[PDB]
Amino acid sequence: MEMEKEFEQIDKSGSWAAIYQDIRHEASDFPCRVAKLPKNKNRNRYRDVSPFDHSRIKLHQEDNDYINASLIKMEEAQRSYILTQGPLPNTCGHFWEMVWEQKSRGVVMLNRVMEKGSLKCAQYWPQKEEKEMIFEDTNLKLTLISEDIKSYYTVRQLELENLTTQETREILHFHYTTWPDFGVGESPASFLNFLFKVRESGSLSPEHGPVVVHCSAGIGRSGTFCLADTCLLLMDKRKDPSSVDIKKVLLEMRKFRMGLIQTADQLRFSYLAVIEGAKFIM
Ligand SMILES: O=C(O)C(=O)Nc1sc2c(c1C(=O)O)CCNC2
Ligand SMILES: [Cl-]
Ligand SMILES: [Cl-]
Ligand SMILES: [Cl-]
Ligand SMILES: [Cl-]
Ligand SMILES: [Cl-]
Repeated sequence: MEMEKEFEQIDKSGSWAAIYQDIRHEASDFPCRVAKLPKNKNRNRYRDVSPFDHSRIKLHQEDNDYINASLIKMEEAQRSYILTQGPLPNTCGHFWEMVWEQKSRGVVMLNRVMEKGSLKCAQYWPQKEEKEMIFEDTNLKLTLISEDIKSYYTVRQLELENLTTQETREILHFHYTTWPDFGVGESPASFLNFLFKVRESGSLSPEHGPVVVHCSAGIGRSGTFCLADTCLLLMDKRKDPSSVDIKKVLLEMRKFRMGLIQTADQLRFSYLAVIEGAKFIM
């Protein structure tokens, strides 16, 4: 609406880089003391991407509670997300332990395991039904039950079993497999359709623990996904639906995890997605 004209003004004035750098400058700065402890060095994929102490997810088993993951609690929009890095070969057990302990129903993956020939995320789920994964450190078993592969994303039904209690849970794995190789997409259509499929699944509902969202570092594409989702919620909730200020929402989110949205293009793409998505919900 008005937001759509604000978008055009930024585009003609070429102000995207300027707006994005204002966000980085105004962003919250809270301590990440635990993330930076010597014993956690090999639980961080990127030394420059750490959870704040105040919002980090704590693992419940006995020896080291640390995982590189943040609870993002959007109060007005009434939605919570856990944003986390793509797990490492040694933190896959921690990752599924977090999913169990936080009672998550869905996992949203926004990257491929390898991109431009670099390892961005461990193969943390089973690719074959008959080859289940056992995480001996956290005593969990994970089985591929079935998968629905579409052109722009794949949804997998996973069975997560607490080998301690033999309780099992169905986890939905929403894998957006087609984020553009460089930059962002020309159109937000495919990303928006993926978002709506996650919503339709029930994985985001408050009856469940927060959805777990990750990319490689858990801040760039992950930030895009949560920012768009939250802004679209706010546009549907408010009686003044164009009072939604995307920059303000992003700064609110950045109180809970650093660095959400990593490029001016991703900020532009987020605006595009919220604009076109708000029209879809109409
Ligand atoms: O996957 C994403 O969208 C994301 O946040 N990626 C990020 S953020 C980020 C890095 C990466 C990476 O993948 O190399 C490396 C250096 N520090 C910041
Ligand atoms: Cl230490
Ligand atoms: Cl992959
Ligand atoms: Cl929803
Ligand atoms: Cl706002
Ligand atoms: Cl940043």
